[PDB]
Amino acid sequence: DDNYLVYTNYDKQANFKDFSTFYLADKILVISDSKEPEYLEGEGAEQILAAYTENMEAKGYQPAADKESADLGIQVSYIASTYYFTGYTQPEWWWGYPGYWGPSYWGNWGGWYYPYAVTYSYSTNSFITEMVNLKADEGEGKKLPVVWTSYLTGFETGSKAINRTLAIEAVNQSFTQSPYLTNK
Ligand SMILES: [Cl-]
Ligand SMILES: [Cl-]
Repeated sequence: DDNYLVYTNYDKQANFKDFSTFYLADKILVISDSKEPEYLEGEGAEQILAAYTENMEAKGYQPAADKESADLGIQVSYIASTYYFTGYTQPEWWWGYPGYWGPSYWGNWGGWYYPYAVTYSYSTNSFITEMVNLKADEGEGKKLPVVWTSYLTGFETGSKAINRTLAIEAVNQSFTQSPYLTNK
């Protein structure tokens, strides 16, 4: 079947009916071989972010006015280089990129909390997406928990595949294989 691979992992204790609204970070972080965070520009990135938006709405979640009022946050990253991951050891290897999303982008949290295992092999031309619980306690030393992660990878590079919107099809697939991710 598909010209890509989609892996999803999630918090089995999370109650996806707890949440009503989400805020999607409105730019896709490029993980590059330099420390300064840069983002994808242009139509493609806009279409990928629109696919997250549409999918969350289909599952019952409304876009929030802002981060402070949202129940759930989503952050999306494109891996263009694995320079920072060589010799990784942490299962969440993306944390090794100096420019990676910080908890403090979202609110008063000082680190991440992963309530489930991830076993993804790093590769470029791939996406890491994390969904965070913004209702979690804030304050000094408090950690921002993730409720869902996806890894979109293994994308074919021949012209027929490039000319299909494969990233969007992979985003759609990540929701299809996450039947629990709904408040309905
Ligand atoms: Cl697990
Ligand atoms: Cl709080």
